[PDB]
Amino acid sequence: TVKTGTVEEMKNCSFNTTTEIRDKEKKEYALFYKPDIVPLSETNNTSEYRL
Amino acid sequence: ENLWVTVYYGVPVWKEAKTTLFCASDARAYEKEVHNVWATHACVPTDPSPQELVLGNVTENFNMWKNDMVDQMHEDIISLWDQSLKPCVKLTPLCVTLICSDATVKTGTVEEMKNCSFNTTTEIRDKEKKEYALFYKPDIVPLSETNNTSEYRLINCNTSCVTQACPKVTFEPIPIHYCAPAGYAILKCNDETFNGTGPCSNVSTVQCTHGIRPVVSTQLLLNGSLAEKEIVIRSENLTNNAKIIIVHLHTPVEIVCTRPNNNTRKSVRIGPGQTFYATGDIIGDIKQAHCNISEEKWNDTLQKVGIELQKHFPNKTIKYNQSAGGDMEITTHSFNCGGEFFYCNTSNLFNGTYNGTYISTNSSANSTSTITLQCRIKQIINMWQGVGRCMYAPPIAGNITCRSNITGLLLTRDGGTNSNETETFRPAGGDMRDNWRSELYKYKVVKIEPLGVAPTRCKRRV
Amino acid sequence: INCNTSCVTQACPKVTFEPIPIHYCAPAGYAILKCNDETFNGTGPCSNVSTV
Amino acid sequence: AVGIGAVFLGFLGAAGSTMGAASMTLTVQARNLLSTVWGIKQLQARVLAVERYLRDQQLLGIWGCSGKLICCTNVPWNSSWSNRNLSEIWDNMTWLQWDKEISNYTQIIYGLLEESQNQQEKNEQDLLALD
Amino acid sequence: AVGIGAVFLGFLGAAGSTMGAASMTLTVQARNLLSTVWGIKQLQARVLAVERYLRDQQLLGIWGCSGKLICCTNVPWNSSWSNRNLSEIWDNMTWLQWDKEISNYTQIIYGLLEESQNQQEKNEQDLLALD
Ligand SMILES: *[C@@H]1O[C@H](CO)[C@@H](O[C@@H]2O[C@H](CO)[C@@H](O[C@@H]3O[C@H](CO)[C@@H](O)[C@H](O)[C@@H]3O)[C@H](O)[C@H]2NC(C)=O)[C@H](O)[C@H]1NC(C)=O
Ligand SMILES: *[C@@H]1O[C@H](CO)[C@@H](O[C@@H]2O[C@H](CO)[C@@H](O[C@@H]3O[C@H](CO)[C@@H](O)[C@H](O)[C@@H]3O)[C@H](O)[C@H]2NC(C)=O)[C@H](O)[C@H]1NC(C)=O
Ligand SMILES: *[C@@H]1O[C@H](CO)[C@@H](O[C@@H]2O[C@H](CO)[C@@H](O)[C@H](O)[C@H]2NC(C)=O)[C@H](O)[C@H]1NC(C)=O
Ligand SMILES: *[C@@H]1O[C@H](CO)[C@@H](O[C@@H]2O[C@H](CO)[C@@H](O)[C@H](O)[C@H]2NC(C)=O)[C@H](O)[C@H]1NC(C)=O
Ligand SMILES: *[C@@H]1O[C@H](CO)[C@@H](O[C@@H]2O[C@H](CO)[C@@H](O)[C@H](O)[C@H]2NC(C)=O)[C@H](O)[C@H]1NC(C)=O
Ligand SMILES: *[C@@H]1O[C@H](CO)[C@@H](O[C@@H]2O[C@H](CO)[C@@H](O)[C@H](O)[C@H]2NC(C)=O)[C@H](O)[C@H]1NC(C)=O
Ligand SMILES: *[C@@H]1O[C@H](CO)[C@@H](O[C@@H]2O[C@H](CO)[C@@H](O)[C@H](O)[C@H]2NC(C)=O)[C@H](O)[C@H]1NC(C)=O
Ligand SMILES: *[C@@H]1O[C@H](CO)[C@@H](O[C@@H]2O[C@H](CO)[C@@H](O)[C@H](O)[C@H]2NC(C)=O)[C@H](O)[C@H]1NC(C)=O
Ligand SMILES: *[C@@H]1O[C@H](CO)[C@@H](O)[C@H](O)[C@H]1NC(C)=O
Ligand SMILES: *[C@@H]1O[C@H](CO)[C@@H](O)[C@H](O)[C@H]1NC(C)=O
Ligand SMILES: *[C@@H]1O[C@H](CO)[C@@H](O)[C@H](O)[C@H]1NC(C)=O
Ligand SMILES: *[C@@H]1O[C@H](CO)[C@@H](O)[C@H](O)[C@H]1NC(C)=O
Ligand SMILES: *[C@@H]1O[C@H](CO)[C@@H](O)[C@H](O)[C@H]1NC(C)=O
Ligand SMILES: *[C@@H]1O[C@H](CO)[C@@H](O)[C@H](O)[C@H]1NC(C)=O
Ligand SMILES: *[C@@H]1O[C@H](CO)[C@@H](O)[C@H](O)[C@H]1NC(C)=O
Ligand SMILES: *[C@@H]1O[C@H](CO)[C@@H](O)[C@H](O)[C@H]1NC(C)=O
Ligand SMILES: *[C@@H]1O[C@H](CO)[C@@H](O)[C@H](O)[C@H]1NC(C)=O
Ligand SMILES: *[C@@H]1O[C@H](CO)[C@@H](O)[C@H](O)[C@H]1NC(C)=O
Ligand SMILES: *[C@@H]1O[C@H](CO)[C@@H](O)[C@H](O)[C@H]1NC(C)=O
Repeated sequence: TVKTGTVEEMKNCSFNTTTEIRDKEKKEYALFYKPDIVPLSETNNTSEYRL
Repeated sequence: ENLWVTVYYGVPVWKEAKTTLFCASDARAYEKEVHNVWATHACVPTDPSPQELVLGNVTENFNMWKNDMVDQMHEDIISLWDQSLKPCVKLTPLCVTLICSDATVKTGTVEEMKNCSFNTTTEIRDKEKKEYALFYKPDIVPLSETNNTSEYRLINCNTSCVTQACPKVTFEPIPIHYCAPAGYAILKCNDETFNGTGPCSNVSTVQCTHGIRPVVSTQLLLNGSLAEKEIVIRSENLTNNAKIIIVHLHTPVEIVCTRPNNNTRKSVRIGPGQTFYATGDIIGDIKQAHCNISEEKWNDTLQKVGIELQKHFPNKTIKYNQSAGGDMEITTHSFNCGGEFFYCNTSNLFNGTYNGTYISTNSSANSTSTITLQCRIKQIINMWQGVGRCMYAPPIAGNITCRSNITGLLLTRDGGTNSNETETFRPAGGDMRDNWRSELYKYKVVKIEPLGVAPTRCKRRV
Repeated sequence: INCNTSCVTQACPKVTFEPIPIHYCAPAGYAILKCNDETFNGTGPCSNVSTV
Repeated sequence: AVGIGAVFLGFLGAAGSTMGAASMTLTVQARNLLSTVWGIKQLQARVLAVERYLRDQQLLGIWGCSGKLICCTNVPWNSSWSNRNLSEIWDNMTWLQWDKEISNYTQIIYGLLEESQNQQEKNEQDLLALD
Repeated sequence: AVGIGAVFLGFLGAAGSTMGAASMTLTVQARNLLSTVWGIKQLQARVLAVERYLRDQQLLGIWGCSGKLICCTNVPWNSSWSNRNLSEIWDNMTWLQWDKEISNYTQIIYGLLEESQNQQEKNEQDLLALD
């Protein structure tokens, strides 16, 4: 989604990364083009994707 | 009678050009272990001979600040420093949140170090274990959003590259010889009154140069060459404020620095054999961390600086003030001894003036009076911009000392005005180029052009 | 066992260590001598000396 | 110009003397021209030192001379380059400042020498075919 | 000393024979001198092989000789080095053991040859300026 409407060719993907210190993980987000992300799953899990 | 053209081979003509040099060392430095020091694995043995050859007449124009050889040394030393850390690498933690408390010792406490409880990985990547080491206060930063005095982080990890030096190398300044390949020659200006540039006349020729010492140094220069007879003051613009002036002394002034006992270097292994060392406990008591300088030598040496400096100035005075603030890497004097790094404060050296009223201090009624300076010890070294200035130093075994023969000063003049007849000098740092430029100004390399043409009455028989 | 120290690396599944014979040649300016004396007892005067 | 004898100093041992005073000793003088990733610079110096030597040798070999020391030719000297007395230059000047005066017309001289060489070799062929 | 003809063996094909018996064949013999990080050693061998050749050529070129095979000069032989009969050495000995006897005075001979060369070239200049 975008501040003025939505977009169909990109996805907004919530992340799970490491901070600058190897003790903690933090929340983040970035946008990607649809053809560069594959739904790695054993079933129709539309909430689990992989680069 | 008539003239024709003859070509000659072997004509002594010199031209200016840029090229590279040969690294060489004495034979006793090649029977040691590899990379102890880098010369052993890096260079080729040579003979310090031949005999310096002085030329009949000749006129040459050297220039201290127009010489590629100095920058070449800078590139070589930076390049080899980066190459020395490639086969000796650590990538592991030492960045986990460090929980710390006031450092205590079996006999009391210490204020300059902290004892920090750790959270590391065992040799197996399945478990974490408890550990502790001690660190110097200036190398740890309290990374927190608030006043959380129990969450600290290793200063260096703000960026990266925490790598560790090998416990089998030493950075003793082994002297290096610079030779030139065939087709070139080295010229040495022997004029002791040489004032930086222009017609040298005692010009000798050399095939391979003298020793030079790759010492890393700041405002006060340690072992090095000596002047011939008296103090020499070099400079570029003088008028302009952004320049550095070189003071060559005919002293040397004795100086010694030291530190107290420490217990040992804890050997901690992280993951796949990545051994590292850290400062452990300290026995017995705890002291400084100081440097000593003889006063009476310092006094007259600093005064003699005045009598020669006043050669360029009419009736204006010399003053001395502290450096222009900043962090310790700028204001405090940094040097290396025995693998340790000290940062000292020089307040007790550069405070006073000279107005022409020279007073020789006599007699030597008490030579025990000396000057004493405070020092600090770091472990994260950020030496050179672009060399991977990210070395984590290890500690060493016990109390160590260092004796040095101080030969010259790097000063800069303050940009004062409003009837400034009390011109003051600040201690200033600079690139290592400037130190090596002070050592390498005597030498220049030129190209031989062995072919030449001249008129003559000779003619070829048909 | 190997992890006491390190370096657990793995060989490629497309290489072989068959002892392929190697020839030793010398660059110009040198020559190779071969002693053909089958009774040669380790050191000293060879006399059937060939050059290669 | 040969009284030194003990020459391990190369051309540089005669610098400053008159050009006439250096007409000899060119034997030992000329000899001095040839006697990790760090290996790359160590090697490069040796190869370029050779490349410099051979190109200088070509110049002598191209226009027909051997006996590298001194080579006289048949091209007349064009006085328009100097208009100066021979003895004044040959006895008062050393090689140093002489170079700085003739270094502008070197290319002109090289061209004429090459043309002269071709003229002579062909002339020999005609005189050879007579016998 | 030329009856082999089929020479692809270099100097080594004449070893053991008398020095007089090897006075020829030096043509083909001399020819044999020139005909990943691993590239570093592969390259270094080629460059040092050239460096060896040229320095040997300089020694011949310095004291004035061409026709590399055999070069006679005008320096008298000082008998104090050997005090031996010429024919005894020239017909009984091969090059091998001869080297091991004259290898102590090589530097002396090189010096004298250089001095002789300078003397002759200058002498030519005087006789040249007469015509
Ligand atoms: C080297 O030893 C000599 C001994 O003369 C020192 O002389 C003393 O230097 C101090 C500092 O320059 C002088 O005191 C000062 O006087 C000036 C005004 O003249 C004043 O503005 C300063 O605040 C200070 O009070 C002192 O009078 C002079 N004589 C003695 C015996 O103290 C010299 O200073 C020493 N080296 C240095 C760093 O100058
Ligand atoms: C470890 O610490 C001890 C204490 O600082 C240092 O021992 C001391 O060494 C200094 C320098 O040698 C001694 O001063 C001098 O001793 C020499 C010995 O011949 C004498 O010739 C001198 O004139 C002067 O007395 C100091 O007194 C000495 N103490 C002892 C117990 O000998 C030692 O240098 C330090 N370094 C190491 C690595 O041990
Ligand atoms: C992509 O998704 C993330 C996840 O929700 C969005 O990030 C949040 O945005 C909302 C509203 O803008 C904020 O209330 C949250 O604080 C944001 N989360 C974080 C961690 O900052 C983001 O807005 C989405 N962006 C787009 C372009 O779709
Ligand atoms: C630094 O702190 C650590 C953490 O407490 C101290 O280590 C403990 O020391 C006590 C007493 O010496 C022992 O009872 C514990 O067993 C130690 N812990 C471990 C994990 O061994 C350490 O003594 C402190 N050192 C200094 C110099 O302050
Ligand atoms: C990481 O780097 C930044 C700078 O690149 C440091 O941020 C500063 O912290 C110092 C004190 O440590 C302050 O004087 C500066 O004003 C801060 N910003 C700047 C511009 O440096 C930060 O300290 C570093 N340390 C971390 C984040 O661990
Ligand atoms: C070294 O000596 C030279 C002269 O040999 C000094 O050159 C000065 O250059 C400036 C440039 O405008 C002139 O205006 C001065 O007149 C020169 N000096 C004289 C007497 O003419 C040079 O400054 C001296 N170097 C230092 C810094 O001592
Ligand atoms: C790790 O290395 C140490 C030696 O570097 C090994 O320790 C020994 O174990 C063997 C049996 O495996 C014993 O014979 C030795 O007496 C022990 N010490 C020595 C001196 O080797 C240890 O086995 C290794 N294995 C680990 C720790 O995984
Ligand atoms: C190979 O033969 C040589 C002789 O050609 C042997 O040399 C012996 O060397 C020792 C050294 O003291 C002498 O004392 C012997 O007397 C030598 N042998 C004779 C007969 O003198 C050598 O040992 C033989 N090598 C082997 C190991 O067979
Ligand atoms: C994602 O990162 C966050 C950081 O809090 C971590 O807590 C979380 O478990 C990771 N995955 C999930 C489940 O959000
Ligand atoms: C300097 O030039 C003079 C000119 O006669 C010369 O005699 C002298 O030998 C030259 N230099 C030296 C020391 O030879
Ligand atoms: C520190 O390391 C220990 C090892 O037991 C681990 O249990 C712990 O959670 C890490 N941090 C804390 C909270 O101590
Ligand atoms: C030139 O330098 C040499 C170095 O020993 C010195 O001995 C000589 O005195 C200087 N020149 C003169 C004019 O003597
Ligand atoms: C100066 O020379 C000394 C004397 O051996 C050596 O101790 C010292 O390390 C050198 N100084 C420096 C900068 O280390
Ligand atoms: C620096 O020195 C040069 C030579 O004296 C002088 O021309 C120049 O004026 C000085 N600097 C400035 C900016 O004046
Ligand atoms: C250095 O500059 C400071 C600025 O206040 C001045 O106060 C001080 O006196 C100066 N000189 C000395 C003697 O420190
Ligand atoms: C340096 O030392 C002087 C004397 O201890 C002290 O006044 C000053 O605070 C110190 N710190 C700096 C960096 O100036
Ligand atoms: C400077 O020199 C004076 C001389 O009395 C000395 O009193 C003072 O300690 C030194 N340091 C400072 C702060 O000036
Ligand atoms: C310091 O100077 C003195 C003067 O005699 C010299 O003997 C000593 O070797 C020098 N020490 C060093 C280490 O340079
Ligand atoms: C020398 O070796 C060769 C190799 O074939 C051999 O044929 C010859 O017989 C040996 N020498 C003698 C004395 O025959």
